[PDB]
Amino acid sequence: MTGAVCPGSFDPVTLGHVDIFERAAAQFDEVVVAILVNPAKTGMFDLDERIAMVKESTTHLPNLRVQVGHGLVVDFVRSCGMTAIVKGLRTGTDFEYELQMAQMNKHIAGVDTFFVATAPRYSFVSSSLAKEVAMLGGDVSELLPEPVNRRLRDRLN
Amino acid sequence: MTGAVCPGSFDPVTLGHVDIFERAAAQFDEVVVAILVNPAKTGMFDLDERIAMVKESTTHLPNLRVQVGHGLVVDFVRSCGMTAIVKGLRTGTDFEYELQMAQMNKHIAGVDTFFVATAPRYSFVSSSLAKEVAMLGGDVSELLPEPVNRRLRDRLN
Amino acid sequence: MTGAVCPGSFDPVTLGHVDIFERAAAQFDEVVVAILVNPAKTGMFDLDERIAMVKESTTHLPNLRVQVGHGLVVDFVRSCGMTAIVKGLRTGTDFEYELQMAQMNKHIAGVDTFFVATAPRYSFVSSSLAKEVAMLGGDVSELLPEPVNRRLRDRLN
Amino acid sequence: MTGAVCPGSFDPVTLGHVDIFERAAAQFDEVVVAILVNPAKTGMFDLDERIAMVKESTTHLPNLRVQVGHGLVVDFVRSCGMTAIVKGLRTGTDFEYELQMAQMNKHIAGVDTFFVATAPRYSFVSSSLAKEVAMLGGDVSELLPEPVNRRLRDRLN
Amino acid sequence: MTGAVCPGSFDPVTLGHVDIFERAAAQFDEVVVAILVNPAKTGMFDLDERIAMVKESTTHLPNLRVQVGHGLVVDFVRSCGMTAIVKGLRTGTDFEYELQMAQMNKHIAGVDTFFVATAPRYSFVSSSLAKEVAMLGGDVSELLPEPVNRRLRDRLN
Amino acid sequence: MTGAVCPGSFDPVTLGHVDIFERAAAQFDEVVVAILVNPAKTGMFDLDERIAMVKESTTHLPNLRVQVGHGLVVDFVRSCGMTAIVKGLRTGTDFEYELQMAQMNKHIAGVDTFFVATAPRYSFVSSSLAKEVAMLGGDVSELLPEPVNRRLRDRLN
Ligand SMILES: CC(C)(COP(=O)(O)OP(=O)(O)OC[C@H]1O[C@@H](n2cnc3c(N)ncnc32)[C@H](O)[C@@H]1O)[C@@H](O)C(=O)NCCC(=O)NCCS
Ligand SMILES: CC(C)(COP(=O)(O)OP(=O)(O)OC[C@H]1O[C@@H](n2cnc3c(N)ncnc32)[C@H](O)[C@@H]1O)[C@@H](O)C(=O)NCCC(=O)NCCS
Ligand SMILES: CC(C)(COP(=O)(O)OP(=O)(O)OC[C@H]1O[C@@H](n2cnc3c(N)ncnc32)[C@H](O)[C@@H]1O)[C@@H](O)C(=O)NCCC(=O)NCCS
Ligand SMILES: CC(C)(COP(=O)(O)OP(=O)(O)OC[C@H]1O[C@@H](n2cnc3c(N)ncnc32)[C@H](O)[C@@H]1O)[C@@H](O)C(=O)NCCC(=O)NCCS
Ligand SMILES: CC(C)(COP(=O)(O)OP(=O)(O)OC[C@H]1O[C@@H](n2cnc3c(N)ncnc32)[C@H](O)[C@@H]1O)[C@@H](O)C(=O)NCCC(=O)NCCS
Ligand SMILES: CC(C)(COP(=O)(O)OP(=O)(O)OC[C@H]1O[C@@H](n2cnc3c(N)ncnc32)[C@H](O)[C@@H]1O)[C@@H](O)C(=O)NCCC(=O)NCCS
Repeated sequence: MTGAVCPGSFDPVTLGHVDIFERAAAQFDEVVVAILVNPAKTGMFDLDERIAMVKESTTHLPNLRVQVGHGLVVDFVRSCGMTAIVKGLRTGTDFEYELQMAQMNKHIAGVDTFFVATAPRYSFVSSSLAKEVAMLGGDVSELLPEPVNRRLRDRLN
Repeated sequence: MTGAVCPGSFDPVTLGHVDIFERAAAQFDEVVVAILVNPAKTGMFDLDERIAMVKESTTHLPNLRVQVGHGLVVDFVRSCGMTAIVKGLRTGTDFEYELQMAQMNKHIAGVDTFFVATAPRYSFVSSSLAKEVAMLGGDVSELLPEPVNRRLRDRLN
Repeated sequence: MTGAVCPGSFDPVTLGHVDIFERAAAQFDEVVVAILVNPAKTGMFDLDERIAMVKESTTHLPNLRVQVGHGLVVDFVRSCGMTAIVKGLRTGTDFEYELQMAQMNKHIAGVDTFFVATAPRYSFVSSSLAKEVAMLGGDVSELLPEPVNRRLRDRLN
Repeated sequence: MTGAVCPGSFDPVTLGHVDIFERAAAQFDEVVVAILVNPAKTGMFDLDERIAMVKESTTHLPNLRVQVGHGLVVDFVRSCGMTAIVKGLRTGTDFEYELQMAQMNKHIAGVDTFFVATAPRYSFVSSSLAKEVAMLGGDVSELLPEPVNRRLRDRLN
Repeated sequence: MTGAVCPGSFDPVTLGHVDIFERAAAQFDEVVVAILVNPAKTGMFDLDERIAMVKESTTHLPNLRVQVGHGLVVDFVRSCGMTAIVKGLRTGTDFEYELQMAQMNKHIAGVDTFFVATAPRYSFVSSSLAKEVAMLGGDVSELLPEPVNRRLRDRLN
Repeated sequence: MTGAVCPGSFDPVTLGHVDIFERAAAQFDEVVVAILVNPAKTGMFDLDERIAMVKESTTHLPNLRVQVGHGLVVDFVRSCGMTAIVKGLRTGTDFEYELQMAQMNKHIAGVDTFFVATAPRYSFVSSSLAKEVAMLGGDVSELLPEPVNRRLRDRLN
């Protein structure tokens, strides 16, 4: 029973994220997408919306489930009966930041992190940039799953 | 039957490498260490020696096997009935180099690459630097498995 | 009619910025400096002041004009009848950030971005650091155009 | 008469290179592709072949010409009556290397360098990696212009 | 009378910081740890607490003293009768940020900066990450001096 | 008796190198420039020439001496009765490479490394690039000490 957790805010989930989910689901018997919500409430979509968008965008991955994460990600990972986190990397700068978190996570809980390199076509896709461009009237529909596009179009209509 | 290939020259295998092997073996049902030898013959240890050093240093990993790699790593991976490569990363510079190879490997064969961050204590360990220091009389025994230390000490004696 | 837009907050414009303007003006028939103001109002100089400082510091560039930017930079670029943005880069870290924006801008509007490497002597010059040092009593007059120096000295007097 | 030189070994030219040529040709009245050949003779294709491959792959760019470069690139640029070099960048590591060359080129001859960010889909494409994979039997035909593919297939047949 | 200033917020001081202090104290006749407090008051420990934690964690360094810093660090350095700042670096990204500050500091006051590379075992240790993990119930006691651990345990008890 | 060793090939010494020497000599009671020669004999200037160029370019630094280095730099450092190496850094990429060497040097001999950031004006200066440009007829005289310029001009005359 090999398993990985894919943690993130997913606000909203992008096609870059879905790519990572697919790639994790191909290599681990079970994948859990863990949505870690910002407490301060500064995000675009609420938690219920973020969950629905991930679920709606991952109906083709039978071995993937979606859950809200609470506390340290390592504690969530251990509560799933797993010892691996899977995350995507776009750049060397991303790597150096994630490296610190991964080494810390291994230190405190013995939980390992496996990184996958972004698909080339989604290298520039982030939730933040997608939101920024969307908020200014730009068309980012090709970078996001249709379930997200539907919701985005409803907010600007 | 989840499985990963850990490719490299391993000339010689270091404790950084063994760390990666252990971490891969913890998350995949099967791990294959693939030794890719330089054709030009520029290395310190011959292929037979490199194989023995890896085998001798991995007797504690029952689900790991060691094999000589030939051709494209993706072809070797596919010949193992696998679709994943696992490699370690120390720095952002490493990442940008490996990113290119990973995206190329995915393009040509659909084989994915999972990276793990170096253990902090082995961040500066490479086969090349270990060899360079050893060749100049420095003591690198704490950075290498005893099976490698034994062989290194025999070459300088 | 080759043309480029040089976008930024320019708060205030520095000699690093003016260097980029000069270099853009040398290679494109027309250059438009686009001042994109922060809506939240968190900047040191107001928009009118920023415009005046850029204009006053660029009187030697006949093919350059200064305009306030609104909305997506790509929309502004297209409204100028142009398809190129020109920006300066100081470091690899800068590059990886700007790379994302450039690829996004190309995706959404087909607008390209041309980067120029900082002049060595201005490599450490940013508006932010200049302001931080100025606010603490440091002398940054050699890093800024005289029109900016005049205004800075008036705020601290 | 705005103009840029796009220098490189182009051994062979890739679709990443052609992308840069197209993007340069869109912004400058004239583009000159300068093929700088390695004297030591270590390349895959000879100079005549490299020229033909670039020419054959750029028949859609009326304002682009192809020439063999000799000496310092800045001297070649000046001999074209130009003051700009255009090059592509894939990563921050690329940038830091090219930054040194650009600042040196500006110092010695006042020739400026404009960089463009790689198209996402060609981020992992290099002549070197394409050749390495091709030499090992991998299929890189989707990364190279047909005129290059034709010649590559003839060498391995 | 060679001397260096080691500036920072030290909120709280970590074993990574203490490592730097020890290494500076080994090479300079005098070391001054300068605590620069955030005016906005956003930190975990107050200034008095930060001073005490540094002092309590450095009782083994006879040539080190601890002082609160005010204004530009270069002005503080000069007020100590010194011309050197010493700081630790973990990553290339850290370096590019610190490089800007160091060049600025040299420009405005002729004060130089000497960097030391992190000890491998503390590469992932930062005050910020330690605090974040501590706030979520994680155990970071092995990354911090006992005087800090005592105070941390008192806040969560 | 604080002291540092500044190791390198210095082939030839540049104004960037001399800048580092001056900055080291300002902070340490004694500085030793250690010339480590390539055994394979691939350099431009012989060892005697490199020594003379460094000596001739450092007559203004009374506390600096020049010596040929043999073996591991850490062994040379210890033979000087010192425990510090001083080196310059230009970029984050430089840092990640030097970081490995510094951590290795500390591991094997307890010798520490202090890095200084390049002066902005010499950021693009390296011995290698200076030689490459010089060999092609470019003028690099403003990047090198006059004692080096004299010798360079004699080789091309
Ligand atoms: C929530 C965490 C993981 C941060 O998540 P983050 O906001 O970075 O996720 P985000 O939704 O932005 O993206 C998720 C992941 O997708 C990756 N990604 C995004 N876009 C792409 C793309 N186009 N291609 C590949 N990967 C991508 C990102 O690199 C990231 O790794 C972190 O805050 C956390 O662990 N919080 C819990 C508390 C904790 O454990 N703290 C201790 C940390 S040591
Ligand atoms: C053999 C390959 C993989 C290169 O291997 P390389 O020489 O880099 O392996 P090396 O033994 O140096 O190290 C192996 C791996 O261990 C990692 N590593 C080394 N030290 C450490 C450490 N201390 N911590 C973590 N990871 C580490 C390295 O990052 C590397 O990823 C490559 O040449 C290859 O794939 N060859 C086959 C032909 C091919 O497929 N070519 C097409 C490539 S797209
Ligand atoms: C305003 C934008 C461009 C950001 O500008 P920014 O604040 O980075 O500009 P700033 O004034 O800080 O600097 C402007 C440029 O000068 C460059 N620069 C600064 N100092 C130097 C120097 N010494 N040498 C060379 N270049 C320099 C910077 O790298 C930057 O590229 C961005 O927010 C934007 O595009 N906003 C509009 C909305 C939009 O289009 N969003 C979608 C983005 S995909
Ligand atoms: C020939 C020069 C320019 C080096 O060329 P190089 O071999 O790097 O070119 P190469 O063919 O590898 O690639 C050419 C350019 O295409 C870019 N590129 C390659 N692939 C891609 C891609 N997928 N996307 C975007 N850009 C790309 C590269 O970044 C490079 O900038 C250099 O050696 C030179 O200038 N020689 C002349 C002597 C000289 O002037 N020396 C002084 C230098 S200061
Ligand atoms: C206070 C300053 C120095 C910033 O300090 P900062 O908050 O980065 O310090 P912090 O406590 O985070 O860490 C201090 C130093 O320790 C280093 N460090 C932290 N952890 C580690 C580790 N594990 N290993 C090695 N080094 C480490 C950091 O890289 C940093 O260099 C800066 O804001 C400042 O100079 N303020 C005064 C005003 C001023 O001079 N402004 C002009 C700047 S040009
Ligand atoms: C000789 C060593 C130090 C490598 O030296 P290198 O060739 O990098 O020196 P080089 O002359 O190229 O430059 C010397 C230093 O000057 C710095 N530098 C160069 N130009 C500049 C500049 N413009 N500004 C600032 N610094 C600069 C470089 O970053 C380098 O740090 C290394 O090979 C060595 O230590 N050899 C001995 C054997 C050994 O100890 N091996 C074990 C290593 S762990």
